[PDB]
Amino acid sequence: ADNEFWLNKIRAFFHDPPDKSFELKTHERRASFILGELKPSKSLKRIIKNADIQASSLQRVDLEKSIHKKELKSTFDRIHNTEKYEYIGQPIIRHPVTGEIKEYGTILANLPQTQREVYDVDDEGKEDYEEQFQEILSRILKIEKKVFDDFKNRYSDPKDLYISLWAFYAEKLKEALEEEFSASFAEEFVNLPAYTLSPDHTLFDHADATSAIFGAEIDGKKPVLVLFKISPVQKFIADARKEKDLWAASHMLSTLTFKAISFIADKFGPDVVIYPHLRGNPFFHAWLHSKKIWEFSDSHSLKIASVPNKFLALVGVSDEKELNNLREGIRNEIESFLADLFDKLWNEVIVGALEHSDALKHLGDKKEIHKEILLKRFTLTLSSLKIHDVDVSGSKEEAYEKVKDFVRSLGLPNAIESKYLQWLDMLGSVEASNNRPTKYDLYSLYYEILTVLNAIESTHFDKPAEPAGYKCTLCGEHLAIGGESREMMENVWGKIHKRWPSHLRSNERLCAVCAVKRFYPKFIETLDIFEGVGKVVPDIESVSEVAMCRRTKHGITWKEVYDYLRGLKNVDDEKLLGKLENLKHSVQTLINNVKSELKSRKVYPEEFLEGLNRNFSNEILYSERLRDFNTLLDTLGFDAAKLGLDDVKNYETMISELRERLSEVYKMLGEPPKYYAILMMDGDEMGKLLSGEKLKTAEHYLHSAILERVSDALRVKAKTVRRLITPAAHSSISRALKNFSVNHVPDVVRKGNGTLIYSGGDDVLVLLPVDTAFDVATELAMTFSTSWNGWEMLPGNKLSAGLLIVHYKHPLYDALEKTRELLQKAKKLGRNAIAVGLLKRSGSYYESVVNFETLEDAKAVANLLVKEQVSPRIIYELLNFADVISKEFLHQLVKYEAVRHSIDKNLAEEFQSVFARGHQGVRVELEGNDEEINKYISDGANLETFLDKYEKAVDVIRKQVRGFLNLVKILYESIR
Amino acid sequence: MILVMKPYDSLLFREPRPFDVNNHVARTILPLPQTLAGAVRSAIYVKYEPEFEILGHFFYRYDGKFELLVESPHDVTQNLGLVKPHRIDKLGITILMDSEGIKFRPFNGFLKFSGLIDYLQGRIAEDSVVERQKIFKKERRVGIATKEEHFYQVEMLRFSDDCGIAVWVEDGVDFDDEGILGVGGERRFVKFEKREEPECITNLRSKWKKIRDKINETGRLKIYLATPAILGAKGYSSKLDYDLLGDIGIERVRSVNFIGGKPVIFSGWDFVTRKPKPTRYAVPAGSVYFVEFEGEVKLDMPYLKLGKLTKLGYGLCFMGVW
Amino acid sequence: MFEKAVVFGLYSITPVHAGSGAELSVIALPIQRERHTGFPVIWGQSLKGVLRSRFRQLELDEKIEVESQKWKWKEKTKEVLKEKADEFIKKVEERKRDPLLTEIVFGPATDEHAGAVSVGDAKILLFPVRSAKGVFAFVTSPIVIQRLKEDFELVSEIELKQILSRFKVELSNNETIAGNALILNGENKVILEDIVLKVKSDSNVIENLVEVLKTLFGDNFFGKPIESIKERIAIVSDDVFKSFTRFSTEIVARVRIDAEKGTVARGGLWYEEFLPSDTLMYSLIAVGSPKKENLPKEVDNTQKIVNVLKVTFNNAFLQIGGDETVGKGFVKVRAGV
Ligand SMILES: Nc1ncnc2c1ncn2[C@@H]1O[C@H](COP(=O)(O)OP(=O)(O)OP(=O)(O)O)[C@@H](O)[C@H]1O
Ligand SMILES: Nc1ncnc2c1ncn2[C@@H]1O[C@H](COP(=O)(O)OP(=O)(O)OP(=O)(O)O)[C@@H](O)[C@H]1O
Ligand SMILES: [Mg+2]
Ligand SMILES: [Zn+2]
Repeated sequence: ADNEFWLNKIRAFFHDPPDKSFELKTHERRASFILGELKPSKSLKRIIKNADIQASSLQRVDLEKSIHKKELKSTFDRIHNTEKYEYIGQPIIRHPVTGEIKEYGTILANLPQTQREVYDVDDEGKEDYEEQFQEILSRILKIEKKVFDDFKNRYSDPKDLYISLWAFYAEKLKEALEEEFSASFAEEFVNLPAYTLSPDHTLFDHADATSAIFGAEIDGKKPVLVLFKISPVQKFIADARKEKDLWAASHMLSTLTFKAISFIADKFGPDVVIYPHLRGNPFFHAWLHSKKIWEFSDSHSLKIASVPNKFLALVGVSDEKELNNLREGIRNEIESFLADLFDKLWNEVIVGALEHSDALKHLGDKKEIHKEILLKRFTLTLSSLKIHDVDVSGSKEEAYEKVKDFVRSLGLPNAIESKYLQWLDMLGSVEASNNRPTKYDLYSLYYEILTVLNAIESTHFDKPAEPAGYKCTLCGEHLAIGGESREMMENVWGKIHKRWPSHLRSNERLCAVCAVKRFYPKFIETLDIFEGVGKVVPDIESVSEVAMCRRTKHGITWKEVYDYLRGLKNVDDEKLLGKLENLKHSVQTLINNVKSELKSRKVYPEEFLEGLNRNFSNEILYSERLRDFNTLLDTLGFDAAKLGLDDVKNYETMISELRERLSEVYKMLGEPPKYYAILMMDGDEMGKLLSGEKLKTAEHYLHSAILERVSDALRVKAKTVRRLITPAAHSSISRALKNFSVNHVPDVVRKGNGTLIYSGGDDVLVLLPVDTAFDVATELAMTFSTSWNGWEMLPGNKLSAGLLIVHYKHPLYDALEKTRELLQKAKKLGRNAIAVGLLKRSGSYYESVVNFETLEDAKAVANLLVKEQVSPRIIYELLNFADVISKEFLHQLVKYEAVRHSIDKNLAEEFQSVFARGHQGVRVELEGNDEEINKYISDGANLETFLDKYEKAVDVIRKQVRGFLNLVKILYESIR
Repeated sequence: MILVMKPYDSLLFREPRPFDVNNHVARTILPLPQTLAGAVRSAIYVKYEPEFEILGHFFYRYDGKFELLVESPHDVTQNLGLVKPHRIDKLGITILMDSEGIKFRPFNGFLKFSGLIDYLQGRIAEDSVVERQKIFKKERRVGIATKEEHFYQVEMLRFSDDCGIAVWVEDGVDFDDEGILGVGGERRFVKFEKREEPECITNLRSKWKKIRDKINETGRLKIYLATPAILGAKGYSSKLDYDLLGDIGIERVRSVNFIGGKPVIFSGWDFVTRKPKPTRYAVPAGSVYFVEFEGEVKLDMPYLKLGKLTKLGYGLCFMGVW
Repeated sequence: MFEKAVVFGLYSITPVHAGSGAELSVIALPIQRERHTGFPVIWGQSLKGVLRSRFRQLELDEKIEVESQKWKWKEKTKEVLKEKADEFIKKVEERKRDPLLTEIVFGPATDEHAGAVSVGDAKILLFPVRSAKGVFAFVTSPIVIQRLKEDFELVSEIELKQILSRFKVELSNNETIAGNALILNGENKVILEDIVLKVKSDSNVIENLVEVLKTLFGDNFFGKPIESIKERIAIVSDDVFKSFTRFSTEIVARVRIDAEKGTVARGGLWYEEFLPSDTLMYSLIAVGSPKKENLPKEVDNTQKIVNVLKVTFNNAFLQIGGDETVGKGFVKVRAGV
């Protein structure tokens, strides 16, 4: 039954031994030996192998049948007598996207130093090498057997053992090997490819793809590709007041989509979902801990919403009714989680605040409508594309002709139709009778059509008819809770604010969605995958806190001293310890007076007022906020008029003393920063990359030294035909995306003192101080552009970014919308460019869309500016001349201005050089629909020569220089 | 009768997010039909669901020739290429096709009534489209006004000197021709004028029979949303009720394909009860419905009203062929 | 709403720096500029904030004489409200409210109903540019006449209506129509701040523009003879006019000096831009019938509520912008009778 299905999935996972590339001759028996008593049957092995060949690496499984006077081989045993094989060379690995070729260093060091490149069957001087190879292979097999035996012994249920193996078998085996051989040995060994003749993906990625395909086709189930989108996202994210609402919205969205993902995974299997790569995901680890499979290791922080709002899975459905049942199950799971949260809120913050009032009875009949309003808020769209079973019976030529004719019957436009016809021809250009097309040959086409369908089918909405009444004050679109009558709503919400003053305010009247999001942080410790992970909610409350994260001139951040004020983290430095202690005593005495006064009014819970020593608003460190008692009370979140304390004036001595102490601290800690940076990034044309257009020709993804030895026809085909991704290649791409988005961005964000909020796949959303915003942006862009960091894959693609520097007092929704507009502008203007914008508290707006390398030189000139090496007046003159300047006297005018406004000749020359180099990369927005110029700027090429050929180069250069000065002005304001 | 409404100054139409003291930044949205309907109601009340019906509202530009601009359809790619949904019987699914790739970006802008008389056939010229910047711009006023924190940002609609807003009203219900009335959020006003029905309407009205018979003979019909509609029956849903097309005489529908943007969320102030009106969701204007109808259409007008609140100006839809 | 309207006029006695802009190109604080056209403008929101405050302070001093009869606000609220009108008096004197009559005219305070009037944006009408002959010139653009053509039809409209339609002139980027005091003698050309312009012969366009100004701002022109103005209009092309408003305004460098050292402080240097003096602005004021809340017998209809506004503001002198203490903002107003 289901246990048999799980055992079959386990067998399909291990049909290829992890050390298959070491010796291809006896790989099947090694796999059967590593599977132990769970070894596959005969026909089940045959169907598993059929699923494997019909799965991805079809650019290898239709290429490993190279019959050029022999069967081409590429292994490590190199005893493959040339009478029938004629091998090529040592195994390599190629990046699935950029085709970057990496050899295997440490694996060869442990291999015997053979005196010849090739060995025959029974030649002399071979016995010792064969004995050494047998010894090392036996050691590897013993290690694998020990690991798998431990895994089998620990877990009794087939499903638990299957999921545990899929999640940690690679990690445990790598740990054992690095304990035995070496760390680099295990790192290289665990990254061996499956099909060595085209090492474009890892062995384990191929194993996961094989398991997914086999599960999709098992028991007569027709494989189907399913894509799910929960929308809208940006509008739901933007509806925030403090940073906590934004974090709660992001985490809630990620939790909902991961609830759907977990339902799918527990139904079919963890590997059935291609994107996101669940392995290594902190949410997946928490889910595993929930299922009592593996205890959470606390290595990866759960406070980050590390799950995208869409997932793509490969599942097998018996019929359409099964797919409809799956969709209804996903929707009901998500709605059940939402209703659980709504009930928790309604019975812990509403009933607990109106335990006896008649207002509870008035809104008691409105529980159903608000529950249904919250449930029907999001749109859950599930789109499924049945994978066609192409008739491959008959001759190889006839089968390929039938497949191509089926492709031609779809009526697709000539561009991608020609692309897929070329792919099919290149597949059919191999010389082998047994070569046959597979159903998953057009997996890329199915994915593209599925994405189009999802983008179309997700535009349908069905939402209820809410009654009249005043709307929520935060979202603004939904009727507020108990908002039927203004007096009733005000009474209810005042009672709730009195009951919960740490979260709400004196004038907040939320709806179901907004209230659930606001109270989301206090509930999640009692939700499914939690209560056993620990510290999910982050210790950051307001957007001003991340602004204070900027480090001062004494190697100490305002946030750190604020945390010292509450006593959380003591300050090690003693040169300012006395002043800090004085300020802490002053603020503690003032808040003690405030809480003692508030306790007299008997309007707030004693428990909440007791903790005001620790959870007082950090905005009191701003000297502006301490102009009187009413503003001080409002800063802490209390309405003086509502409490009637607008006339109290006996605390003026305390406020004045605190202001004096704050000025004393400012004397050498500097004024507390009031500006922070919002940075949201996206993947550049990821749909095009997955569509195959941005992928390179098949020559790179194949073994480097096998193109020549192969037949000429398919040689030229692979020379000029672009590869199309497939389940294992897609899984490897998603694995690289997971590696980046999980192991890299959090680390550089923490090192950059910023607070990462959402890092799901390609996208990233962080809030950082104005100090390290640009540095971390460039670091993350270079990390994403990387292809092979150490021994782990990386996306090897580009990001457009939108960075906004805005005042902490600015409303969160408008700042987020402006940052999204910046990102959209960056994408609109030759992607792989960062769009930097500054929004001052007054309301003035700056703009600049430049390349990612333009920041460094702009940072250099800004550093020269702040260090008083060059007068700031040079900026004003250059802006004045930017309107009337041309490329011919660019350098001369810049040199004159530099030598005039610098300190010496060397500084002027350096300024000229950095200005000349940096200003080349700046995106421009001409009146005409011109993207070619931005494309030329985006790389660094003959664009300068092309500018001479270009007919409006003067406008381009003028916009370039004006934008460079604008961005350097932004940088100078940020540092200063 | 058209109702030209030239704004003397910029206009701001309040988005549903509140803005009194806290959300100082107040953005703007395109004028909803309810706001202009209320303005016209005030105008007729001063001159002498309202008893009179407002067909809808469109932008216009007056540069020598007076032309009404209709919101850019969601059926037009950014390369001025139409998108047609063709179904794949092999895979059992229907996708939207632009004959240049399965992916496309809708063209934001406008479409003149000459465009409408040609776009309904299935082709679009180059001069038939106008970009957004040629009509209005997003002018954001800043720092308008114990008032250290009252400084609030506001974004308005800065119409071009030759561009305004025209409101379509059915024949009859005559009232004052020239005058001034207040429209929008922060107190502003327009210099409205009453003008005879433009020749573009009669151009499209006279040529209605040709497109109607083409639709009837080809068995295919496309419905273009000039103004947003509330198509829900009990609640608010984007799914097109088959009975709704039964009014025009559709015996049966084979398949319905619709492409549209995010829904518009809006409400109003009930002056009678001094309480905000119930929140509503409407399909955004510019969306198009592709249907495969069985039978024939007997509508004598090239337009029909779909959904609720059609008297205000909601649900202005055009019958076209694909 | 807004049954009728009245036309206001402004004339910068001293340079005006009102508001700011979201552009922030070079100057730290530019002036409020229209988006599509780029002309300098005074937003009706900020213009109302100085119109209402000036009207309010008159009430506290009782200089709002209505129909040649002085206004006494203390008794008027008691006469028309009674009961809590004594408390209304206390609230107004507590600075938590505003005088009664102003709130009928300019709307209630922060703590009902709406103001009977609306303040439109102040669009530019004349701009001063340094010239060679005729030291300074009042430059316009043909579309600026077009903007004035439509707006002026709301109040005047009938002789001016016929002459309003006559305002239709096409100008090239170098030709101009100028008064006699600006044309260089002999060489029929005009120089306006480094730009050489060729005078286009005409006898109606300049006369028509000064015709409507006299009929809408009196025979006197803001303390100057009207005939002395007719010789200094220089209508230029739109691109020329647009360029002038961007670059012919006064950009004033400013810095703060510390007495401890006598030098300037680091980072305390910035540039602010001011609208030039002698800039004839004009703003349309829309007036409607006030909300019926037992108003006094003198402010029933719209015709009575516009006469008070026009009389109390004609030949006034109020300050706009945020540089009052340094003599920036004083403008002479001439309501259109
Ligand atoms: N948990 C999350 N937190 C923050 N941002 C997220 C999260 N999940 C997704 N996003 C991002 O929010 C955006 C919303 O994407 P969405 O699916 O709504 O479509 P879209 O491309 O924005 O446009 P459309 O609404 O027309 O479909 C995307 O950029 C997505 O990457
Ligand atoms: N490996 C992947 N597998 C499946 N879906 C992915 C993968 N990586 C990203 N995606 C999703 O594909 C979608 C891509 O659509 P999107 O609108 O973001 O355009 P794009 O191709 O990323 O580029 P652009 O924004 O520049 O047009 C996103 O929702 C993204 O989350
Ligand atoms: Mg992307
Ligand atoms: Zn809400």
